[PDB]
Amino acid sequence: ETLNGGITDMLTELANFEKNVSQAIHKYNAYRKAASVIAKYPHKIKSGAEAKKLPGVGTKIAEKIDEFLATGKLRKLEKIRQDDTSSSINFLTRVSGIGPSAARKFVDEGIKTLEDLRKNEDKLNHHQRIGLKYFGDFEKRIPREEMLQMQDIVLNEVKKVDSEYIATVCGSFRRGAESSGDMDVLLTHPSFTSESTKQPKLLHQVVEQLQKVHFITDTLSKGETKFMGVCQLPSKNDEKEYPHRRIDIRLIPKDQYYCGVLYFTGSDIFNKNMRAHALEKGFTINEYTIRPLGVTGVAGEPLPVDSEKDIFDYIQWKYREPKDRSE
DNA sequence: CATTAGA
DNA sequence: TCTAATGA
Ligand SMILES: [Mn+2]
Ligand code: NA
Ligand code: NA
Repeated sequence: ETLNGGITDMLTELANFEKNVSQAIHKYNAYRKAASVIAKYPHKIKSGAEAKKLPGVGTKIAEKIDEFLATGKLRKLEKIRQDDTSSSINFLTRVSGIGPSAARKFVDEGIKTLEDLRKNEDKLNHHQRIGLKYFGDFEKRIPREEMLQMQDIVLNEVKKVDSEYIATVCGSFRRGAESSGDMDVLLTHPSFTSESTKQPKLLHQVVEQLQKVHFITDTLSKGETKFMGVCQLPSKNDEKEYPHRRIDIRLIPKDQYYCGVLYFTGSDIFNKNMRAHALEKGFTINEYTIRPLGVTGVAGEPLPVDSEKDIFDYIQWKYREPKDRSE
């Protein structure tokens, strides 16, 4: 956690570089198990050899360890940090919708900067076109102060359409958080469950509404159960318009809300833990359900959940407010 | 790990 | 169809 720091640190640095710049998934994959391990290691690593004893730690890596232990640096790390091409891929990749593959291809053609990207909006597809467009607005955090106004509106419309609609805004905001990256609305409805073969309108109606009133300004991807877009709060009485925000909305088979909800509410850790706990408690929890466990190694049979609690009760735990779903 | 765009 | 990119 701190003793292993630089190590894992230079390690993750390294991996990442293989994967993105190079298309070396293996090496990339190597940097990771190793990084993953030295990570767990309970003592201050003193040299290659020592580390070398570890599984995943080969000679290639060990070797880097020493150089790094000797000089608080690495050549390759230094060379790459310098590396144009590579610096370029690291950067492009930030555009929403630009992943490595594209970032390399772009670069190959010679698009290194944001401006290059502009002069070549044509080579860019819709997603990236928007990503390029709200580049600044996307990189910025969402003040809760705004999250509340966002949530406000969303709830109102949803209800306005059909009153049956149930809608919870998840993530860190749900967990008290000061700011958030994008907004995640879970959604469901009574007429939509596990069996009852969809009703795509279910999603559509809503997006229609939000778009109607000018909340959703664009669409990244709208499909039958997952819509990814961009919203923005009505820019009041001039002088101050609001930044373009990422919003995501997902349809849920009503018979799987709470799990789904319990889940997305996190946190990444409180989840694992809870998960790690339901296990002993003879269960199974996944993004959408909770099934009692059985001794032949495994078992199924999805228990019925009516709220966040049921799941608790089941694994018999303390209902813990979202506020405290920290870990 | 599953959902969407695209070519 | 596969292959990418987001998210989780
Ligand atoms: Mn999120
Ligand atoms: Na070894
Ligand atoms: Na990106």
